[PDB]
Amino acid sequence: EKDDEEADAIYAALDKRMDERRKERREQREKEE
RNA sequence: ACUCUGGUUUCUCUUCAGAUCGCAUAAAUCUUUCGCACUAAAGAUUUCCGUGGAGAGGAACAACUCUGAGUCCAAUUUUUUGAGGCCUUGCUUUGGCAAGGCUA
Repeated sequence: EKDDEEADAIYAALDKRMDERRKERREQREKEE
């Protein structure tokens, strides 16, 4: 629903914001590995 | 001994950090090693708990402590005198200079 979609968008934003802590280095190591 | 900065606290955001970033210490994955892997070691990666530095924004009271900067000597030894006057020579830039001999 509208509220549900807004909620999951917010929660996905929260999760990617948290993963932003080491996003660059983690993604670089994963690409290299 | 006179004047001008810088404050401190709190909330949020951005970046860097192999520094005991943390006077503490988890978990997962992959590889290797031997056992035969909670009762086991090594290497690497990741995620978590949560930090310091710098920068930026917000808002609460202290504003010159501190960090800075701009702002009493006459008696030997130094700055309260042994100073000035005469004579010769080389050259006179004819003002006298240089050296020596003097008198005080």
